[PDB]
Amino acid sequence: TNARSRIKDTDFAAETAALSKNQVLQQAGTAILAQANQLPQAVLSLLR
Amino acid sequence: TNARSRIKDTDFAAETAALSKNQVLQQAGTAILAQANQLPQAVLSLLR
Repeated sequence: TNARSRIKDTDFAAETAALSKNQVLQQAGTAILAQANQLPQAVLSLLR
Repeated sequence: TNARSRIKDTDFAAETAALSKNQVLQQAGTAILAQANQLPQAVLSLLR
């Protein structure tokens, strides 16, 4: 049984950190996109 | 896709300048013509 856990039993005290990292990335790349999609808007609004 | 834009995606931030130049030429050569077509008028109005 102890083996069965060493196989399966996630050391989620580490995977929590991994988890935050993923949540974090979702957030960050999103905000980057909210910024990114403003670029072409500016380009044309000005050249016009 | 990025290639597809490097092929197609006009760097219209330059073509705007080209655009103005063309509009500009339309205007200028036109005014030149408004002047040019006054020449023969003057020629005869005076020699008569």
